[PDB]
Amino acid sequence: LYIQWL
Amino acid sequence: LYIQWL
Repeated sequence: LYIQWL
Repeated sequence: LYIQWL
């Protein structure tokens, strides 16, 4: 699982 | 920007 809010 | 990989 990978989540990124950049 | 938003990246999501379940």
